[PDB]
Amino acid sequence: PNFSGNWKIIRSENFEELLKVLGVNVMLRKIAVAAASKPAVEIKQEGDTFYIKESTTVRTTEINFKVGEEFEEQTVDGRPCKSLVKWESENKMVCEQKLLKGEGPKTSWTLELTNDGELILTMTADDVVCTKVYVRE
Ligand SMILES: *C/C=C(C)/C=C/C1=C(C)CCCC1(C)C
Repeated sequence: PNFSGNWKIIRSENFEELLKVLGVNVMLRKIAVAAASKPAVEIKQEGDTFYIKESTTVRTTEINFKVGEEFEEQTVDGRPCKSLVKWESENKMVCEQKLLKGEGPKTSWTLELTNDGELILTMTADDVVCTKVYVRE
């Protein structure tokens, strides 16, 4: 399993609802959902080390981490968390996040590489689940 690639989105489910429970206000939400129409996701994996960049017309976000080692990452709405990724299986990693300040929805994300070359991202905020599917460009 090598998650490396330039990935383009082919389906998305429930992203706007995710942002709502994350408390993003309606104005900022409409801006976000519209932009998320044509993102680019770039991943590079070397062993257990990862870099992930996701870009829309309004914003680019970049993160790097190593599976199994704590790191810091913001929630999708910009709140700081301590995160830790583990392999759930050979083709699926799961990130658990703990907010550093205040209280808020419990957040997580997972990334899975299917045998037919799709990348599936799931993002959770409390009970809301968002799913995005990408293929290589
Ligand atoms: C619309 C989807 C996102 C904003 C997801 C961003 C994202 C990735 C594409 C890779 C995993 C981390 C995370 C920042 C959630």
